[PDB]
Amino acid sequence: SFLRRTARSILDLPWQIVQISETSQAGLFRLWALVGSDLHCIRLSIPRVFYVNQRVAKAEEGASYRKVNRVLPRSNMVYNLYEYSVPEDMYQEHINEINAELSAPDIEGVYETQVPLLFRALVHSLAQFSYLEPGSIRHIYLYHHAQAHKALFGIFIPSQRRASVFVLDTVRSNQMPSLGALYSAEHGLLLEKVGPELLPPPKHTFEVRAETDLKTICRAIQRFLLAYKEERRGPTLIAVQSSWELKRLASEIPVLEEFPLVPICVADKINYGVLDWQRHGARRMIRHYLNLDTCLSQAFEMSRYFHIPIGNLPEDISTFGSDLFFARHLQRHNHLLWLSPTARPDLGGKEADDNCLVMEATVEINSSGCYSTVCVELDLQNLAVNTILQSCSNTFRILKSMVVGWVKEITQYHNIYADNQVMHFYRWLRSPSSLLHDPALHRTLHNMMKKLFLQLIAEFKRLGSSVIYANFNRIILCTKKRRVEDAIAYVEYITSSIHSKETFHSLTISFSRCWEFLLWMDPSNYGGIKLENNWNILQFLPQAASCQNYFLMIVSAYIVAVYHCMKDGLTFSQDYVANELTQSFFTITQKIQKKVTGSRNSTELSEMFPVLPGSHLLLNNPALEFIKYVCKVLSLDTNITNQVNKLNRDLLRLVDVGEFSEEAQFRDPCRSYVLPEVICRSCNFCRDLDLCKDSSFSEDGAVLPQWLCSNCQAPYDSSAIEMTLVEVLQKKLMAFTLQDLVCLKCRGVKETSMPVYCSCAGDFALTIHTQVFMEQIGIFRNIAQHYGMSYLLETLEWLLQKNP
Amino acid sequence: PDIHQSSRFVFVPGPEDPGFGSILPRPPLAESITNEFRQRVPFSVFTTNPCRIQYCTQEITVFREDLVNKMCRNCVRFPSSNLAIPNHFVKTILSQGHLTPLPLYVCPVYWAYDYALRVYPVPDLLVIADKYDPFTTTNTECLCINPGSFPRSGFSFKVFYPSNKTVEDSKLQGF
Repeated sequence: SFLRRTARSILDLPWQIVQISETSQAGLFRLWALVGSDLHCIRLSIPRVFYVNQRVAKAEEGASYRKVNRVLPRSNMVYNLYEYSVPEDMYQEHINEINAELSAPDIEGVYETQVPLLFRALVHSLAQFSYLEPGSIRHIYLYHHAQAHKALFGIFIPSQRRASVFVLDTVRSNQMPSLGALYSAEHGLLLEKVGPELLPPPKHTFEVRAETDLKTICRAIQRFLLAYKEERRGPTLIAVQSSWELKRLASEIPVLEEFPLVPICVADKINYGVLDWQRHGARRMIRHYLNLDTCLSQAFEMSRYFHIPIGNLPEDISTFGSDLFFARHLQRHNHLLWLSPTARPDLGGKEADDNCLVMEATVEINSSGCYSTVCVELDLQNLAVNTILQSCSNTFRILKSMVVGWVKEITQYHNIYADNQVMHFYRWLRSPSSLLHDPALHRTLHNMMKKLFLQLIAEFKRLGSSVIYANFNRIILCTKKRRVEDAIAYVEYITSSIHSKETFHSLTISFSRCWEFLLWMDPSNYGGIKLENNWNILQFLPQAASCQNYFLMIVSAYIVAVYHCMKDGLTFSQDYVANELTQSFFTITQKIQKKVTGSRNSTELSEMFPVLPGSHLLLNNPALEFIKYVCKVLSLDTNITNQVNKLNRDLLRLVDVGEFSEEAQFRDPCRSYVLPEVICRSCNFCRDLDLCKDSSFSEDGAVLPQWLCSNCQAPYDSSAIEMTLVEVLQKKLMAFTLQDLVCLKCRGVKETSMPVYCSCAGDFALTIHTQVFMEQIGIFRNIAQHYGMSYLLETLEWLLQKNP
Repeated sequence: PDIHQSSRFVFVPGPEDPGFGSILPRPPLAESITNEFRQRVPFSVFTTNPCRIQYCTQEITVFREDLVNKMCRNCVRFPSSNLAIPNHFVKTILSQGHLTPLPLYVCPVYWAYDYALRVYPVPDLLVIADKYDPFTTTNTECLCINPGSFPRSGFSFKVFYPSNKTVEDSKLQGF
């Protein structure tokens, strides 16, 4: 029975947590809540809802065919491809086993029936749950963190000067900063601001004691904490500041009351020598004592919006805010309370043809001439939350309502929960780990955001301007030839304001960084004056006979001469520099030819060239590659190709290699490959990453710092990227296996499986040709070889061995 | 010493395993995740799913790429119900003579190695270890068994005596 009989007019004793404890008994849980004292609790159970979807043919101890309108699983089943799917029928989860004769009377079919993964409120009285005030007043303070030889437990409370730090493998010694740096000699001013959630004043002078034995540490700490709690009022929480050792949130000795989610995530990944504490380790203990207030106030203000303070998921995936707000709104307009397998959707069987989208706009206008110069730059942010504002579909409307609510909860002065969660949308709709029919929502965002971005880029036309590059984060623009700041100001402010007005919000735009003259063909090929040269194809030329240096010399000379002509003016000078190149390029090519062909160390001149993870061409004769690369940049930095073609016909004949041969044609030396929308936990930002482009020789140790998130400089890690590449291989190979076949004569798709020829006499052919997969496997292999991805190499080697 | 020196510990990965996905016949998982087991337990193998065991005088097929509920949920007119379900399933798999008698998008297979999934000539034991409930049955003097989802099914492993040509319908909830 309940804790009290007169519960109809409910006693307003708000909860701190609900602790689901099915380990004890099936469906049992403990509810922990607040009286004037620090805690009280009661043991309770809820009817756990299966959507059995049948009481007629199969039945149990309840005919609960009640209130039939939750239609959204039946709508999610479009991926399962079934029709006329009316809403529901329901009963308790009575056992851990199905009625295998799956059926339904509302319409006959097969259904998931799983629903209640978490209890969120009682069924059999409930309060309004305003004035939740979930802060308990007294508790012990603790900390876990360790390196293997040098581990650190920490107990330190303001009520006492005694503290404790004791574990180490250096049995002959003791941890020295545990006195003179555990005492911070520093109290932070923000304690005065976030103080009143704590009963005693915070204080940070301490002294310590010690032990050394693996048998003794945990047992002794258990006895110590159980005795320490009796100094305070008996029943208490234990405010653990962090549990970075051993994942000691769950693996700790029994607490006898609540473990709260005070622990900070593992942000300070300190595994160095522990002797360096001074004020640094002090702050790791002391400012984290302020984080008792930070994390608790954060969780409490989150509970203002979805009523779970101390056992709440934020700082983790943090999806529960969106998920449970969306669920309770989909109860206001009754649709569903969602599933959450480790896989993505809320449904059973799947047709892989619809998954092919998961198995498999950002224009490069590549203006290497520079005309309406100004200084060319722009930047755009938070485009997803900006996207949803402009538009079964009632669930999509309710998603807009939720986003509108959160961005409205951004206050007119300062707020942090709403800000962090509005950017949580931005990463949530990108993360593959997200749930609740996740790929459909990702596809919906990408479709709508493509339309919004196309509107934004296209509507520049009414003001005099031009665009060089566009991506959802990065844009490059031009408008005028003098007074760069004033020229940029009118177009940027007017466009940003009217973008926002026309799209209900788009004003999250910024513009400041310098390129005052720029010839651009991606980072693959560009150069500009602020002189910066960033040519990726240059990295594929040899340094023998100074060919890289001569490339840089010719390109820089051309850029500087045209720039001097522009500045003197502030068209025709193209021809003057073409004549200067007609002399200099000839001389340089003669020089490098005579040198490199005279290099006696060359076993083959193909051996002369460098290798990078994007390398595929059979480069053979460095003067020819030099001419080809120089003439490519010259042919694209001006529309006047006549002198460049004359230079080609001159210097190719100087090399005595024929024009119109395949070796005379340019091809990109780098097989660029991009992993899009890589999410960073340092900043909650997402950006596109090229794995073949980078100069691996100069950053082989620092490849992952080089693979930084552009919002910051924090890395993306080899382990996650290797697993991602293996996953990409698997979904791609699935697409290959389940591909369609098309007849070569009439180009229609093969209708059924047994014929070897079409309805006509034509042969069938692959829609996904094998050489595409061989090329992408070679890309992945070179990536993995340059970055040491051995597990990906195992999968690649097997996939390469079972070949023709 | 005795189990370590006699018993063959053989592993046949399925969908929820690292490496290659739900594409048949399922290749073995990565060798870096097997070498440490192999070096101190030489009486062990890591191999494909399905897999074939030849005994001195019997032949056995092992397979677990789950399809019983798939068979039930896309019958042309209707499935055939009650405790007869496993018998109809083995009738289906034996008459079709192929471990995957269902479309490719429902159960992907490498095209050129589709012959490896054949159940013709009929094996002496057919072990289809689906997540479905465990069962035992026989047809055309072939034994056919599901050891079942052990955690759900009340800890019901199964053990087979080839020389005696028989199996135990065990339930280890009582251990």
